[PDB]
Amino acid sequence: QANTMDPQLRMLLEVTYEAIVDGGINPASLRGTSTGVWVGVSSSDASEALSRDPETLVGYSMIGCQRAMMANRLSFFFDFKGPSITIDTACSSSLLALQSAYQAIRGGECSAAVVGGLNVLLKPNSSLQFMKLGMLSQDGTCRSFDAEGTGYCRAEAVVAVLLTKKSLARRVYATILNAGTNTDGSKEQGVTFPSGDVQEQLIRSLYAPAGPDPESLEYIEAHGTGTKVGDPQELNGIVNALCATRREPLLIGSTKSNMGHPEPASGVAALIKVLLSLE
Amino acid sequence: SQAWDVPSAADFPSGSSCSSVAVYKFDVSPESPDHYLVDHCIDGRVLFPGTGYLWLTWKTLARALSQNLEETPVVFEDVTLHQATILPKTGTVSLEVRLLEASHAFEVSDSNGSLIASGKVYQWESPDPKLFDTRAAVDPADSTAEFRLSQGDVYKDLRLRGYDYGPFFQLVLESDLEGNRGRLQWNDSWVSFLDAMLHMSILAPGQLGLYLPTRFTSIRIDPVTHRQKLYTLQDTTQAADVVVDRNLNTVVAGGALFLGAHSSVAPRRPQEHLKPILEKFCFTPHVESGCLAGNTALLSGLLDAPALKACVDTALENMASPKMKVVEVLAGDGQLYSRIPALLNTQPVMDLDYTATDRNPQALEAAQAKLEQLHVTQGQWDPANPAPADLLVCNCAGGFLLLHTLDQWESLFAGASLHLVALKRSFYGSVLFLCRQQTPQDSPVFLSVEDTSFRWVDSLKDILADASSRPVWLMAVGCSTSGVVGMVNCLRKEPGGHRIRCVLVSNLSSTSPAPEMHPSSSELQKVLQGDLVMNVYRDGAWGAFRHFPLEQDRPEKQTEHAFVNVLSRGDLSSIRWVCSPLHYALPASCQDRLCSVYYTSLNFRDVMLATGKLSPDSIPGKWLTRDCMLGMEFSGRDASGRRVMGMVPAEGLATSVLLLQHATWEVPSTWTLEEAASVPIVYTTAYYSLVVRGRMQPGESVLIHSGSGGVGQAAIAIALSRGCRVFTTVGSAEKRAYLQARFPQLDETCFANSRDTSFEQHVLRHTAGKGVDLVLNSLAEEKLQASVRCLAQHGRFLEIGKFDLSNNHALGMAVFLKNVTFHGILLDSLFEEGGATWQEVSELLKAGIQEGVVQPLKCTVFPRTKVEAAFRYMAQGKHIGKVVIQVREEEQGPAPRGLPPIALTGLSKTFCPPHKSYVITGGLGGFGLQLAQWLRLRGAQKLVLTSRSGIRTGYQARQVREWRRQGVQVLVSTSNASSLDGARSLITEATQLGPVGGVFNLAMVVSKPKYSGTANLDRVTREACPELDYFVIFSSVSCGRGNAGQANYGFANSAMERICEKRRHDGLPGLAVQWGAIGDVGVVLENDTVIGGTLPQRIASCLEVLDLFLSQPHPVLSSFVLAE
Amino acid sequence: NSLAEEKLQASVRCLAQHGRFLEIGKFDLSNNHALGMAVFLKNVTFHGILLDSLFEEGGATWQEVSELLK
Amino acid sequence: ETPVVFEDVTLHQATILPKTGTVSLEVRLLEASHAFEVSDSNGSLIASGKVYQWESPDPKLFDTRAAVD
Repeated sequence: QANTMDPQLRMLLEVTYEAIVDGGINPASLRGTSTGVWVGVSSSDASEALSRDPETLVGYSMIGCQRAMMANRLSFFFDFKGPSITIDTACSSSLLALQSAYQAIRGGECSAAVVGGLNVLLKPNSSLQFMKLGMLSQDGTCRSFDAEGTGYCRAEAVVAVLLTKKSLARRVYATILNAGTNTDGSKEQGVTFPSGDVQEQLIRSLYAPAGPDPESLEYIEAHGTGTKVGDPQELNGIVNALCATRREPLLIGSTKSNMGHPEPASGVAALIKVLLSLE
Repeated sequence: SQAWDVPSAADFPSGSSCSSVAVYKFDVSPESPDHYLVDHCIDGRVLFPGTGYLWLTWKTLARALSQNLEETPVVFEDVTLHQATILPKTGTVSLEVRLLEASHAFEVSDSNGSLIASGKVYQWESPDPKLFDTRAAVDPADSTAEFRLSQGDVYKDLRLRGYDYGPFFQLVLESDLEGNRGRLQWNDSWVSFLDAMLHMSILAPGQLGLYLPTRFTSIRIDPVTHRQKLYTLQDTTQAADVVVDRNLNTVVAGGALFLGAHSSVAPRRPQEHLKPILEKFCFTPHVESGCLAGNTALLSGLLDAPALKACVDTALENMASPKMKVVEVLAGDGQLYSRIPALLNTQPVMDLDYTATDRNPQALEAAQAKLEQLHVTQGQWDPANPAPADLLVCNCAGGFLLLHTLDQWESLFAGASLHLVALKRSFYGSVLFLCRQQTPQDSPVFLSVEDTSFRWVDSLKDILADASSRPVWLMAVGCSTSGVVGMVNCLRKEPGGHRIRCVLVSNLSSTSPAPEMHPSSSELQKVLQGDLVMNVYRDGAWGAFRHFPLEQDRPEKQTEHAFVNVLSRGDLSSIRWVCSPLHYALPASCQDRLCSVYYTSLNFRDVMLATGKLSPDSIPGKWLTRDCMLGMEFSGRDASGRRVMGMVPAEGLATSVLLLQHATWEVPSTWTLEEAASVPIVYTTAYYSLVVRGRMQPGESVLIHSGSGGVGQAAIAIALSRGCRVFTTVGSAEKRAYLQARFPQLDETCFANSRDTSFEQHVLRHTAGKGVDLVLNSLAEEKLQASVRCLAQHGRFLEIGKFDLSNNHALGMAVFLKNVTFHGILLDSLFEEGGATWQEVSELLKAGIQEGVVQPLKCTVFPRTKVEAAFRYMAQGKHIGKVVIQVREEEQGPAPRGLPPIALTGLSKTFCPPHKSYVITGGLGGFGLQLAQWLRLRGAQKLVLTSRSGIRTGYQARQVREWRRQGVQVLVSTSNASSLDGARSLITEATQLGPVGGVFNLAMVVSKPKYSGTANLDRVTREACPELDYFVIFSSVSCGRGNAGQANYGFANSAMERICEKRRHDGLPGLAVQWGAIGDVGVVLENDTVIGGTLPQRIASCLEVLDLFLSQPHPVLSSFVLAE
Repeated sequence: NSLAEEKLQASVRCLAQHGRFLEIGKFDLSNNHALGMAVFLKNVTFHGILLDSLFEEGGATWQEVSELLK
Repeated sequence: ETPVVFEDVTLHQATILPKTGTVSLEVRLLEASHAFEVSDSNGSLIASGKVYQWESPDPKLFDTRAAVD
């Protein structure tokens, strides 16, 4: 029943253990909790692979591949009796999972959560679709910000973080001050077009009058895809919202340049780069 | 630790839908559901069932059909299997099946895109159940007698031939002796059921050797009727009836019937990790002086020839347990750490603690690369005494001490209270000293053992209560055949007598003038002081019985008679001079036809066979042994002194040869015996082809390929004589040359190429697109296909070459509208079987010769030595005419009536004169029956097999029943040899069939079959067997190193081992063989076990080991295989 | 033989060694069907037979055929 | 890039394109047998033979010479 498990889920079950104990908590202390699990997953490739040969491939591969299991089976083994959920929003996802959990904790529901992001690149057909939409970089690289930006360069990762209420954390990397999401309305320029005018809005909703002082920002981690169209749209609306202030406000950067756009994992993969450096 | 299944690159869709290609991946590790496949073991490899490809393909069909297997009654046609697949113990192998749904074709590829299998498959639309009818001759009132073959009897005879079928595949339950009827077990697996059907086909009587499938012509399965045909035994298991009809070549079983399932020979691949240990069993004195002095040949300071082990041995069985802690001082220089870890590892009951200690850490450095592999505990030590304990060894170049320097020595041992156990004095001043330092003795018990009654046995079973009677000594003064030596080895390590210090003393004077055996006096103590476990005495030397390795050289002989045959199909480094069966005997009957060779010539087949490009399956004639099969042309002189030239169905490459009336001709006063030795095959082949079969008439046109060649030149000559248009093709510029010179009537229009298809063009030009009248093809694939096209209307295709035929290639059936006729031409098919048609061919030679038409071809002449080379030369098409081997400088000028003096280095192979009779007691026994078979093959016509009840098994009935149909004279006897009156009855029984030349004692139950029988037969054989060639007896290493629970089996054996050494001394044949575990059908299986720290010798190995032994000097020899 | 496909194929199999296949029928020939080239090891010989090919080409071979009738 | 070779190709029926609508033709390829075969929508036999990559493409084959003016 293991050889018919999607490797994401395999190494998810490991990292989220590696993660809980990372924060000085013995996993077992959480057994039976109202603790929950949110997973940002966009690509379940392994799932289709073991679903073709209708004499070869067995029936319990689906207990090990069906997207819902990316969380349901993490909830299962750790005994987390709180919300178990997978979200798909393309590249966003994992970050929006981390948003979704924070909110659940914030308002009662949970005392802690598993936020996970997963993306594994198995079928080439996937990339082939991307390339035909031009978003893949032939150069094979993420020129974060630079002008030589063709497209992005897909990369994989399983990442997970443990949220919790402070009155329960044996270790704190950082505190979440705010988070929210919106959705690029209907742009005239097509669906793939990043609306910086909308991203600009989202960044305001969470600062100035309704949250922290735009002046306290030391560093902002960008999506930083490396799109000839994306990059500018984003960084523009950034300053167009965060910059009525002195000094060299936000030193900016992208992990996606270091390693590649981990797609739906992107959000939490990035967070990790951040927390890592902070320490 | 464990790494898991990562869906791969190539695992997701990569083109579009195709209800018509499938890849199947097969895992054979014990976990896999397809582990059942490991039971299709063959010759030691796990090969994917030929039958399996059919299953795969069949599955594949129903897939494409949206249906399941049980709904798709399938039909196959012309299926061919090309290579088979060798499943590795682990990992996966992939097999793809592709399906041409309109062509009905199919084809199976492997991961490497190789051709595995191909044919036609489709849904059978009108499945007629009357095809699988299982009806009989009539009512057989024949059960409780009958004789059938038991599931065991079957896969036994198979695993003999090479088929190591495992449990999941042993589905033949029962079977008619002839292999025509039976019962196959259902397994809920078609792969198995089908392959079992094949089993049955393979199971003809008299059919030998290893055979896989290769072609089916028309398989036809209908699972609908297969359900109905099936039934349930009382076993609760399932099965159905199977029938074989080799007149119709169809096998039918339940709901599947094969039609035309040809299979074919494969080569057995010796696995050289099962190479048995061959030791001799000479007596060895403790007083060997002047040793060596024969070695024509540092090498001089280092004396590792046999007499090292000679004492290491003595020392080794002189402790209770097969565990010996050995050590060695001064180790880095006098290097004993390289030898004895080999001398002990030789025996199958070793437990070695070796210690290599040198004064410095320095000399123990070339040893880290050695002591590592040898597993030797190293250290530091200097000859001044202090010791940081079974034997110690040392090279100066109450346990044991071996030493080696280069009288004064013998008093340096008197001081340390040592007794010189052994002394080996070399001719060059190299002497070996073994030393045992003795701990005071106890109550020395003494029991003699000469009395037939075995009274001493309740006497020795009493000496087992005695707590610690350290010296317990067995002996025998009477019987020169006491079997103590063997008895001992058995008790010397049986629980009760472990530390018993079981010693022995024996009297085996071999000549009548050689007495000297008196106890209680002087020498009783000389041998008690040495304390040696084993003390024997022959004509004056005090030594024990030692096992030395064998001298190894495949025994040669000085023969006037020998022939040559590749010792292994495919490789010419094992081409050798084989003793010819005329060297063993020549009955007046075959005798007038005898004839001595001066020249023998290679022909193409001699080559292609010694290669392995052409199977022995495509050779006409029915063959005893498909072995010796090389050589068909020769020249010399018959017993008339006369001067001849001729052909021979096989074994032509030889000193001497038996003519064939209808294919020997007189060689003309004007022809060197050399030139003569090239003519027969070639022109015979030419005329059979052009004249007799193609009916070539004058002024017709003919395309003769490779006129450069031998057959070519002849073909050309003949076609010129009836003056036709010649078109020859040729590989080399220089070959155009030769031909042009030799045949002057040739234009340049006559020549095209052969490296090529070009010749079709060339022949179509100067033919005016008309084509040629006859083509004499001996050419490849695309090239044959192209020769067919040079066919003029009404013309004839003469097909010599056999490659394309052999592979059932396809022929474009519309060439037949040109009113063409296509000729398959194998002169082999005539020739031996010397019919009218052949006599016609011969008289075209006779005539052709007397009209100059036929002429000698250029010869490239190799000496009788460089024979190998002669092959590689003809291998490379780099010749013009015949390649010939000279065996006798021909007799010169003035008319020489000769008498030849040929001495030849000929390797020994045992052969049976066909007038002699051979006797095997315990002859219907698993192993006996095989020696019976093996004897026959080596030519035996007269067998006397002995058993107690007579023939009781089906598998016994079968062998004997057949051998009689093959015309072997076989007498099953109920006579026992342990009674002189019975023994005389037996040897007499045999004498009726003809002079007794062989007596093999295999009967076993204890010391009446073995000892008393052996004894009697020795006598009777002496009295009245003046033509006895062999006298053999089967021992067992039970007598060797010893078995716990067979001290009675032990005595009896060692006994025969004496009477053999008797006959040897007396100039007679004699030979006891100490077998390890005997395999395929011995008392063991009735093959992966470990009895006595060994391995069951596969009888096949045994039989060829016997070859070797049967032609040896020494009386007693051991053969067993090592465990680990 | 003057017979269909599988049936011709099957007639080829009734060939004894050294035997001869007399091929009259033209269907299988006409469609360049395949012939199992290993029937030729039986030292068999295979005959394409169209009497048409002689007939008006009133050759020697044909005069022989006529005098077997006479 | 694929200098091809055919062998023994046979055409069996031919295909009658209708003034309108579409007709389908499938080609299947036995890569070890070098065989091939063309089916139509109705699973009928259209064409069959051998095809493969020509390894030593010898240009002297397409010489348009011969010496008769």
